[PDB]
Amino acid sequence: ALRYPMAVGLNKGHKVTKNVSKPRHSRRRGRLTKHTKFVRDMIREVCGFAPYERRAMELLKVSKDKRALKFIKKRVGTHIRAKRKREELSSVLAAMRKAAAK
Amino acid sequence: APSRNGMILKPHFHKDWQRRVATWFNQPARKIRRRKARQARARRIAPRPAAGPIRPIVRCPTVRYHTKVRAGRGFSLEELRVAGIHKKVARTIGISVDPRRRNKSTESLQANVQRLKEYRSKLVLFPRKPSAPKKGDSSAEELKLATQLTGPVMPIRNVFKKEKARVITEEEKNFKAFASLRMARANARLFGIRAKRAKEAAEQDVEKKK
Amino acid sequence: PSRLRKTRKLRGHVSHGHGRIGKHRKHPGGRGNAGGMHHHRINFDKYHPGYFGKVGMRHYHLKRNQSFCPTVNLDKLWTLVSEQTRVNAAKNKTGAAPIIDVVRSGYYKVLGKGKLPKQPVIVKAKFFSRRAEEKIKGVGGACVLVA
Amino acid sequence: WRRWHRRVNTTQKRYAICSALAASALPALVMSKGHRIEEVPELPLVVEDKVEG
Amino acid sequence: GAYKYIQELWRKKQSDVMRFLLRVRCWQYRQLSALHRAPRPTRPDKARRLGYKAKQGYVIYRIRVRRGGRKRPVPKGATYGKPVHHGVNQLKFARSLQSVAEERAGRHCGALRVLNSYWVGEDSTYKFFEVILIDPFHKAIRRNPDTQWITKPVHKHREMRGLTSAGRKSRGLGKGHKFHHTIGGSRRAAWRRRNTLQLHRYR
RNA sequence: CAGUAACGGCGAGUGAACAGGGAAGAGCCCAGCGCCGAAUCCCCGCCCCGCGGCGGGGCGCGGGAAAUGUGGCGUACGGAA
RNA sequence: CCGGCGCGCCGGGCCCGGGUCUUCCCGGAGUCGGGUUGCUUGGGAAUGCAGCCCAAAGCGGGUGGUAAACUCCAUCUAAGG
RNA sequence: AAGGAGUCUAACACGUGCGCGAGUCGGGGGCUACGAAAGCCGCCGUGGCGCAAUGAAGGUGAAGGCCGGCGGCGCGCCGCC
RNA sequence: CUCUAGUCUGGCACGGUGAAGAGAC
Ligand SMILES: [Mg+2]
Ligand SMILES: [Mg+2]
Ligand SMILES: [Mg+2]
Ligand SMILES: [Mg+2]
Ligand SMILES: [Mg+2]
Ligand SMILES: [Mg+2]
Ligand SMILES: [Mg+2]
Ligand SMILES: [Mg+2]
Ligand SMILES: [Mg+2]
Ligand SMILES: [Mg+2]
Ligand SMILES: [Mg+2]
Ligand SMILES: [Mg+2]
Ligand SMILES: [Mg+2]
Ligand SMILES: [Mg+2]
Ligand SMILES: [Mg+2]
Ligand SMILES: [Mg+2]
Ligand SMILES: [Mg+2]
Ligand SMILES: [Mg+2]
Ligand SMILES: [Mg+2]
Ligand SMILES: [Mg+2]
Ligand SMILES: [Mg+2]
Ligand SMILES: [Mg+2]
Ligand SMILES: [Mg+2]
Ligand SMILES: [Mg+2]
Ligand SMILES: [Mg+2]
Repeated sequence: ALRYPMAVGLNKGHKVTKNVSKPRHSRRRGRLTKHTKFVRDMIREVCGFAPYERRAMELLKVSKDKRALKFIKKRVGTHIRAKRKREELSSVLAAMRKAAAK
Repeated sequence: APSRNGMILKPHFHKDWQRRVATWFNQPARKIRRRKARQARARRIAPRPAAGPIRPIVRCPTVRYHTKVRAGRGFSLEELRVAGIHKKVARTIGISVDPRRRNKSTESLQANVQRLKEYRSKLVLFPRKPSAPKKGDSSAEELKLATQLTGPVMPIRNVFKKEKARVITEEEKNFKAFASLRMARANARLFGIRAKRAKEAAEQDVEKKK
Repeated sequence: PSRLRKTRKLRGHVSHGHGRIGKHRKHPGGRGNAGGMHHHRINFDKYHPGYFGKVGMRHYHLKRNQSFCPTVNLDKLWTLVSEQTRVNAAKNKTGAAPIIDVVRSGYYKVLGKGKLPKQPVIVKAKFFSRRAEEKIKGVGGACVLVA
Repeated sequence: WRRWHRRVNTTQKRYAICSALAASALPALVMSKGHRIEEVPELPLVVEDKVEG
Repeated sequence: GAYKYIQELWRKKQSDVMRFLLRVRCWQYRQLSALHRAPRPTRPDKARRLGYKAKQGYVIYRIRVRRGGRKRPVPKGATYGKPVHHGVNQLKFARSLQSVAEERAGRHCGALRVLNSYWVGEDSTYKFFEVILIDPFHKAIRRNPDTQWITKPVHKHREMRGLTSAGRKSRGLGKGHKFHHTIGGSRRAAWRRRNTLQLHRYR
């Protein structure tokens, strides 16, 4: 078959050789280090928990996950941040169980 | 009141436009001032080129201009690293550098590397001490023939590859260009819904086995 | 040249070309496009049909550069290359066909309107229309797509 | 901000230069400008290059 | 380093320790005057991040401003005009309370220069900010080439010309499609160029 | 670009930005994170010089600032050992 | 008369780099963001600014000009100068 | 007696004169007393307008006829070289 | 007709320390 480069379609565009470079160092940001993770959870046992997430853990303990998601969404804003907060706020709930189980 | 036939015009003269009127009676005065400043700068950098540092080979985005080529702001760090030029020394010998640029392609990268090599071959470098020559610099016979360049350094010119009149083959006579354009447009438009319908067809028919 | 204007011939005439009964008052019908619905409706409908109302979809961040597609018809296809490109293929005997790159001349889509001279072509274009490719195939030729 | 300046097409400026130059090699047209050229030997009056010195 | 711990410590303002400290400090600053000198920065890591260096000539002033919107200063009702401009109660000031606090510090201390400011507490009726001030005529600032830019007469009353961070946030400047209306020097600079008719010689 | 996309009793009217061609073109520094004996800064007394934009070196078991953090390396283009 | 452009000398500083591996380290919080209110913008289910309330995260966050969920991409690194 | 009232700028329409002509235009920039003028640039024609329209939009985008051979329909038609 | 000072009323925040009791799912 005779194929040609096209400006439309599923594989449109001029054809070049994509070289591979090192990833840009501005893109690194947001990654945890072993030291800042230690600092943040160190501040976590020193401080404790906020009053709204203390209520949300009580909501997640009785397995009302949808109401816990809606409460966290109304309290902090967006659905993505609500899901990310609920996942860590249930992982700490599971961590408190395996510490007191044995 | 409108006349018989004409345009509906909307003149934007409802504010106090007469206060902010910019007249151009100092245009031939600013042209002389810019020319005198340009010549004073050209005399200040006496063997250095009057345009400044060399600008790289750069493609234009935004499909109206993607066939043209242009002078960019600076050579990228990948280009300088392949060419073997340190980024804090390149600005001292008239190489324009910006660190924001990326290199998605290979052909433009190697074109700018060749651009750096050909400028490095043309660079006539004076010793830092005029009374005593150094290692990586030009000899005394080139410094006395060293002049000042006028215009941009290595000017950027759009080249087109000339092609022979070729004998048309039978498979080039069978290529349907408009049919290929229409079917490629349809296959780009209908790609997601075809995959979702195939997923539903594979999901409804796997319920039969279980 | 104010000496050629109508004002110099209107000195001595009292109303200055503007009428004794209906004077040259300031704005006797409103300012600008006033009363397009009400008292200039007959002019606005007899000369500007369609001026009031909403038609079609909105597009918020429209940039004109995305839909840039300049067109050339096939009656201008042979003007993009030189004359000695055209006459050498006419005097040519091996059947080699010259290549016309319309993207180099600054055109994206080739439409087919006029005639083509009876000689083979290889037209490289970003887009083609159907009658444009059939008029090239009928004279005997290639329609090469480029991106 | 009155329009003081006018722009003229380059081809018309050159055309007027050609028309003014071609009229300077004619007898009656330079006489009718009033120039006293009754004893001038040739109307395209061309001299040698040491005049610049 | 301890500064990273204090920084992550101040991000947990809903914790018991920080709600105790913020409440007792807000009570303490509520008993003082509306503007007074702090002997040292209350929040040292954040003062350090904003540009405070603990050396001679760097001054910290603590200041409180009243909260709420901006009532229009007009007699009883009676803001005379069309119904668009009858609004008096629910109007809002275009500049932040931190920017008000910076200029209230900088006007009372006119011999110094405002560098930055930070929040240290609030309640229903007051917000408390601490302002970093630099003496431009102390020799520790004059002879340090890193911080001798502030001594220049260009930087007189940055907090009044909106060149600090807090007053800078209210001008709507920045790079992008969201800040088209301040292309140029500022919002008024964009307006001048867009509403200036360019009348050329040859048109 | 453009009186355009858009806003507007979608009426009167208002109304940018990107790409492109030029004028000019120059880039950088902290905090943090770390390592160096605070390795840093200011003032007063004396000696000589400069001295009309108050500076330079030498002394002072002289005084302070600063460990609730000054200076050197180092900043997102990565950096340090 | 003033200043620039230079040379020699004295008294000082500064005691310096590049490349390939290996081991480490890396970020600005009542701030982002969400709701609501008012002004503003061409910005239209909210362009920008501000008051009040809520209030973060770290394969994170912002942007991707129609609100929302899922999934990929692309592009920067805000709240210091 | 003196002064005293359809002006100037922008936009549009139509007519008229000039130049070039499917092109045309340097207005912005640059080069080189009157002269702040004039001249020049063409890989400075970017860009504007014209050379293509239509649809809300995805999009599409400006004569055909005869003959021979082949295939199908039941002498004509369709498709195919 | 369309708004507005002031005023009445509800919610959130400043805004805590305990005792009882009545509650809905
Ligand atoms: Mg009339
Ligand atoms: Mg009459
Ligand atoms: Mg009259
Ligand atoms: Mg009349
Ligand atoms: Mg009338
Ligand atoms: Mg009448
Ligand atoms: Mg009138
Ligand atoms: Mg009526
Ligand atoms: Mg109004
Ligand atoms: Mg136009
Ligand atoms: Mg209406
Ligand atoms: Mg407006
Ligand atoms: Mg641009
Ligand atoms: Mg340039
Ligand atoms: Mg340090
Ligand atoms: Mg940066
Ligand atoms: Mg903000
Ligand atoms: Mg207002
Ligand atoms: Mg408005
Ligand atoms: Mg997306
Ligand atoms: Mg969308
Ligand atoms: Mg910054
Ligand atoms: Mg910045
Ligand atoms: Mg008179
Ligand atoms: Mg005409």
